[PDB]
Amino acid sequence: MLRVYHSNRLDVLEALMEFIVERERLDDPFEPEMILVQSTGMAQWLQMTLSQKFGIAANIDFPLPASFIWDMFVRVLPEIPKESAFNKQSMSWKLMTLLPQLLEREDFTLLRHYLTDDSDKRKLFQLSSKAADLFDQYLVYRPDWLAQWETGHLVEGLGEAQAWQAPLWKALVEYTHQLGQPRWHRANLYQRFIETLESATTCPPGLPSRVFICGISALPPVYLQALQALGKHIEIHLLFTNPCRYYWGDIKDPAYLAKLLTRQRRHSFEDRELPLFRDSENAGQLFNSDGEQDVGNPLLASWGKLGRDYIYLLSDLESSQELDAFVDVTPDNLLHNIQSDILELENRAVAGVNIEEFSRSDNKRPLDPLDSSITFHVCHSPQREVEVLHDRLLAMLEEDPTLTPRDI
Amino acid sequence: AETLDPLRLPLQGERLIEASAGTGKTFTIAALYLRLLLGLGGSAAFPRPLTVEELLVVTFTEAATAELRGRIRSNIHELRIACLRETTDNPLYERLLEEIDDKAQAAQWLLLAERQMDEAAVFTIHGFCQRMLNLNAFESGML
Amino acid sequence: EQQWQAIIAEGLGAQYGDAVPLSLLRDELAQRLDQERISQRFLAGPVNICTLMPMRSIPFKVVCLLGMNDGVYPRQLAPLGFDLMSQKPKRGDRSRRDDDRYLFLEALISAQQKLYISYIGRSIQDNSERFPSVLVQELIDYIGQSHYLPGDEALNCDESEARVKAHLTCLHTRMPFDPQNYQPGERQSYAREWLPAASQAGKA
Amino acid sequence: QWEPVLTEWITAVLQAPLNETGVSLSQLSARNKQVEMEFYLPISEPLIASQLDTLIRQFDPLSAGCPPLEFMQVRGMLKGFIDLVFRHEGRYYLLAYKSNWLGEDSSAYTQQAMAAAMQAHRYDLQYQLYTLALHRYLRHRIADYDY
Amino acid sequence: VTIHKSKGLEYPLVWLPFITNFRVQEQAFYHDRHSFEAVLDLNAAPESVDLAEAERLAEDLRLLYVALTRSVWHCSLGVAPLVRRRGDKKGDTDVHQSALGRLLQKGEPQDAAGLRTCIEALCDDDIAWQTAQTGDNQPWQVNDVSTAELNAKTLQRLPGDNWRVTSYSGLQ
Amino acid sequence: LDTNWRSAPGMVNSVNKLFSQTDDAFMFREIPFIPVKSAGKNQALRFVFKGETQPAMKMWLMEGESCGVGDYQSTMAQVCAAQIRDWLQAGQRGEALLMNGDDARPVRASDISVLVRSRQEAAQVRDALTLLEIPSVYLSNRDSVFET
Repeated sequence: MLRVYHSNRLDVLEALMEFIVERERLDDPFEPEMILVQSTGMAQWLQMTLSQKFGIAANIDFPLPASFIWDMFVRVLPEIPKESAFNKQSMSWKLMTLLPQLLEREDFTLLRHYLTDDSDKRKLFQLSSKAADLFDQYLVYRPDWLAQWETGHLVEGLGEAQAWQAPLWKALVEYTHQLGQPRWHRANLYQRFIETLESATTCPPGLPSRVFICGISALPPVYLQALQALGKHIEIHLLFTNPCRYYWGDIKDPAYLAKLLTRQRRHSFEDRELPLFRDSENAGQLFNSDGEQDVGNPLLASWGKLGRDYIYLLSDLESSQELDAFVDVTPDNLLHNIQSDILELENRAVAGVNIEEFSRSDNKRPLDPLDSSITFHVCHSPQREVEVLHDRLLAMLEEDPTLTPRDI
Repeated sequence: AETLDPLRLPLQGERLIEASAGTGKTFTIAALYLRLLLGLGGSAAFPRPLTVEELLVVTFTEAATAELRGRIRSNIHELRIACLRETTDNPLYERLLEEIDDKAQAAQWLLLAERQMDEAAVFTIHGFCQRMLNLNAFESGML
Repeated sequence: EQQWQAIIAEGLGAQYGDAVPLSLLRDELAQRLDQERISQRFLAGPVNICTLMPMRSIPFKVVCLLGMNDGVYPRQLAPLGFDLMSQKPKRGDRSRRDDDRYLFLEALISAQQKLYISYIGRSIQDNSERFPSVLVQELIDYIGQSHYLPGDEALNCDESEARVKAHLTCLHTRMPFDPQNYQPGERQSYAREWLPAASQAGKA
Repeated sequence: QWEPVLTEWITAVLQAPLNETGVSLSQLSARNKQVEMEFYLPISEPLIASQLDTLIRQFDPLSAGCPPLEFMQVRGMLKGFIDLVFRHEGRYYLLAYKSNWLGEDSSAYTQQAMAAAMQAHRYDLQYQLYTLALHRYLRHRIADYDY
Repeated sequence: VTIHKSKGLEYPLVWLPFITNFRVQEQAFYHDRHSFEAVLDLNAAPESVDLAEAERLAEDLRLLYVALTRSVWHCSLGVAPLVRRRGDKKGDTDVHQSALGRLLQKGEPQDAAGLRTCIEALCDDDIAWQTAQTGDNQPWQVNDVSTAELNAKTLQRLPGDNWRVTSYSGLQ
Repeated sequence: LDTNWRSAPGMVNSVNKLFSQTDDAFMFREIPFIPVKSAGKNQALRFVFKGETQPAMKMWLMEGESCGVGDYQSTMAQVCAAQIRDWLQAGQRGEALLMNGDDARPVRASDISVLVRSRQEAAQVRDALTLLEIPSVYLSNRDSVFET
């Protein structure tokens, strides 16, 4: 069972992780606890909060999502090396050898005009590094393109660069077939990894008891389709921070809108069913013809496109369990007003479409002049900017008696 | 020579605008930017409306490009407000509002322009040349 | 030695047979030696000074933002031109512009008590107006269209928006020894070393 | 040239058992071993050296000499990196590595010289914090835990 | 502010004391009147010198227009019978070799009295002239005023307690 | 663009009178000059003195038959400094004003600007203006701070 934990802030997710660890203890003490993070400061803050909550924080592994996915590839499917043969530097050094061999082809006349003018083996290495970075991005994000390029068939609807990218990739796959290096990579393995977990009867050995995903707000659909097959057997708790409590993503089809309407979240402690949309009868009028929801808040619609795609990718999972733990914020300050307008998904920006809305101004929210929550400062130089910032931080430390510089 | 109207300029082929000293050149550039964004002019209009990432503005001085980008952003916000309210205090903005028949689609296009103003193609000469050399490096032969 | 042997091992893992020039290895070593970044003192207890890192949102009481002028933020990375992911975008695609906008959204949400935003508004060279980023401009537009001051209860919509945006904007002085900073009121400078210089009570 | 002496020195270290019953390192499986355990230890009280060194000297027998170090009041988190933790016959054990050893060349490294090195390098506080971290980890992980 | 640095700016009152000062270009680097390409003549041919001096005079006229069109309320010009030639009294002045004298004297070589009559010919309500009088009475008046009282804030307590995340090496 | 929104109509008429004396005043056939039109909202801009309304363009003709370069520069710098100190002396008493319709504004030190071409005559203007206790800034100063 894959559990999804929607929350407004990260302290509620840390308390939920504390309740999950204190509720279910690990049967193997030396088994490391996999918590997936993106940066080192996120893992450091998670270690500090778990040490402050439990009294200790040890044997907690913080790998990359790609490293954890390759480790699960090694543990589930055998005959796989510990390191991937298809890396950025390895594909760059392979393509630096393969690109002069492919200059005789007719499809590589553009690279021949780019390379054979003047080359002291500098443009070739930069081209190989950029093409290896693009091939790594194709290994992460676009496995069907590489799967069709390995056969030799083109994809309809792409650009002109595929005309030099399709024979370059396939001759790479033969090249590692020519050497002693293994064949397997990230693209061709994920489908067999998904199929071998659904087709299996018992759980494979070597898998961890529970995996946490905290601080990660962006994942490819390939990684989510692998993690769904992992969550079918082993309980994986997903901690995702979303600023809005309602549904603020996109839609695919009207047959998918009813499937999203049938799915309802439930609270962790209150245990009450809560719907996604604020209005169920008017939920069809919010989405456009292409499938984009007309969000009333312009800041959430203009800034959080990555989270808008990520909540649509999370809602697309079939066996996902969605739990919502949102702590409401009382709108008293300006910053709390902004956070309440984002969380409650309402539009407080008064346009003034009529003359009665344009003449009166008391229909907006009152802002006290002593409210120093959100301030905008205009500076003249980078020295004077942080010189003003130091004085303002000293004023904030003098105004609040209980204020830690670690919290700044 | 002929006089220049910002709402009657045919945006086809090559046109040469001679803006004298002291004239509102920075206002005329923003007016033509709004004209290219909304697709106005009728018979002398563009065949299709263009986005923010397709309008190229070339000015040599970098502070002039920053001031022009800020003025174009302010004009986009003012025209979005005047299109949402169907009224304005400027006569050129009044003729701009009178030239369009639809109000919701123009307001949505101006909102998308306000959201995509960060990715605007308002560069200098050498900046645009460096961007074209780095983007299409195959035909040029640039590192 | 470790970086040089790592470069040679990554080259020999592909079994490179042709000759390799010296300048390419020199540029590769210069790129690899400056690739490292340190984050050991990120949350040691002193106040954190760091750049915006993607997919990292931590709740704090006071969140300050520097360099929010236009051109600097959001950090724009031009595409390669021959990449096929930029031509046909999908759902799970990631770009640096959307990552920076989501980082600004996470910085707005993650602020608990106080949010500070500072940008270069006036040029130090020619005293030219430097416009801020589009995110901060949309933020102050939403503030001016969603809030009003109690002094002007019902005056106008645009005038109240301009009055709110002028009340929030604190245009600081160009020099630290200016006496406007030491004027008693809402803001006052904490620099005791520049107090007799700003008071103008010294001998020539 | 150091390699054929290095491999036989490594096998001579691994063949030597380090336990009160005589358990070697080759009897530890991969599930039992845990290398480089990183821990964070919280402390909310102001860490006074005078109130801590007397409590250490009350129980630790190696604190007969070793005049106390001077450090400021530390309130917050403490980082630590244990080298090896391994279980055997239902009993946990901690193992650390020290490898400087510049001043000895003969067989004089007896228990007295090692105790003098522990008192000089002040590894007693590190070992006591390691025991506290392992006690808190075994209390948090295994329910109904006895030290 | 120089003439090149005043392009696009705005000033209420503008004074141009050295608008009659000109410079003669010596090198022969011009542009063709048909192909519109840069022609550099390394030989000392007088035709190339005249064709470069024509472009120099056009650049001086453009500088004159740029310097004149920045004033809003009032502009003042300094006109004088400047002679670039080393002769003291030759009967002719070189103001026609400048940008202002090409518009005042209508592109004709004249004298100081001829330049004065060309100035006095185009007299309207907006265009006037006066003589240059050398004299000084008093420099200025400061009119100073007393500065307002001010003080600096003092931090009452410590900014933060001794919070640090250390290791064993930090405690040794 | 026919309309001019910056300057007063007197300065616009002075420019259209000076540059349209002959045909092709810029001496090139492909650069034509046209009479520009002033703005309707700025038609009441008047720089008034204590005596009467000062005209737009005032060509200060230096008296003499033939003069040098440095003496002419020094005399015109002294005349410009005298005009600056006269506009600042009468400007602080409410005599010399900038009037837009009924609105009036006193002339401060930032209003008067001297347009030079080189650095030598700029330093000459700065010295001849600081001789009469008038501080002046140089916007076109591109000198390095490491050379002082």
